Amino acid sequence: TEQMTLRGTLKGHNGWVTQIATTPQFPDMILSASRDKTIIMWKLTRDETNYGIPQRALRGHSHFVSDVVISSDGQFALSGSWDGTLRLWDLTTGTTTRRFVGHTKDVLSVAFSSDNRQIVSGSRDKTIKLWNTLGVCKYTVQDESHSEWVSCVRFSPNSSNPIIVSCGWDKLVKVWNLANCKLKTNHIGHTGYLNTVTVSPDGSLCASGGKDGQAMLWDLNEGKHLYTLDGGDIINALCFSPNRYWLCAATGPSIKIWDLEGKIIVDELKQEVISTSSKAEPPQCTSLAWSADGQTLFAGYTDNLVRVWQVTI
Amino acid sequence: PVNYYVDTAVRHVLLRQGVLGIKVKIMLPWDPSGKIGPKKPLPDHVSIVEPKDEILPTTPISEQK
Repeated sequence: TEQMTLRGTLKGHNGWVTQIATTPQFPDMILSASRDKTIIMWKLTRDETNYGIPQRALRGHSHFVSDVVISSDGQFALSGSWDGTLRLWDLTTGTTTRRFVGHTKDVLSVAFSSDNRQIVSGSRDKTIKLWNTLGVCKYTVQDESHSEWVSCVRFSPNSSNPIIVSCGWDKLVKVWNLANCKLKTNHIGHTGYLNTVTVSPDGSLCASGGKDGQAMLWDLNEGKHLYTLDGGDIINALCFSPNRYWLCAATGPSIKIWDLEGKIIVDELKQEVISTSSKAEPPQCTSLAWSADGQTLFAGYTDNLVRVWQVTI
Repeated sequence: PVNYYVDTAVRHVLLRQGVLGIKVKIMLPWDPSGKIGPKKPLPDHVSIVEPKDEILPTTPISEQK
């Protein structure tokens, strides 16, 4: 039966792992961000003595790098940072193409479109904003926006239509359609602020979570509240699987991998159980991302490590 | 704060027997706003200016716009 083994663990950070992402073009790369103010591009050897080595280290920020995302070609990479700026990397030696100037506060969330021509940003400005790849502002959203910090935005894969998700700490999830830039809907739910949201690879769903730590499911186009599940104390990051209908929820002491059909927990990932006391005996898990193979998944922790796992039958 | 939030004056006044010294020291009150003249923070104990809001009535629903 499909179950999990502890694969290995990476090392090479002085700051807490904030995000991880992986391009399906090169699954032999993997990319990471951290509060050591650098994004590290790795070189994955599949030896079990290690599991990878840092290849290069991209440098140049004056505050944390919150979120990071790959290009659809894997030849570019983009970052959002708490210095209020973004950078557009050339992941071959270094040498930033462009830095995006204009925010008054942190840039928390960021995402990179499928056509590689639209780039969004969530900010503690309380503004979602759109960005040309030339590094200028196609649009700015300041009407019908969140009344609190913007937690996470997403581009939605679709048949062709433009839809983007937005969720803030005002305990609401707003869906936006481009070329009118209007509220498609407002979804109400979750007591306490929202941390994260993520969209299905098919794109008709929004799995949302927050302080509540409950996983509520919404319909993108039907606009209906499907159901709610108790996901534990707090869920900081979510990521669907590419080759299954699972959903992997990142809670503090454990990662909870959920089968969706039927609705049940498959397993709970436990890491090293080393004796420590008392407020967070293991480090909290904060980010996670699947590989495109779907065999292996990765995790971000606050001990500066990325723990690897692998599915075993 | 002594440079901002107080003004001080000295004036000598004569009489038929010697001199008398007058001194007046007065403390400026503005902290909410305006002119703006003296700066908005409080001088001696620098206070934390604290607004308040706190409500929730949320329940799950979908409301289309």
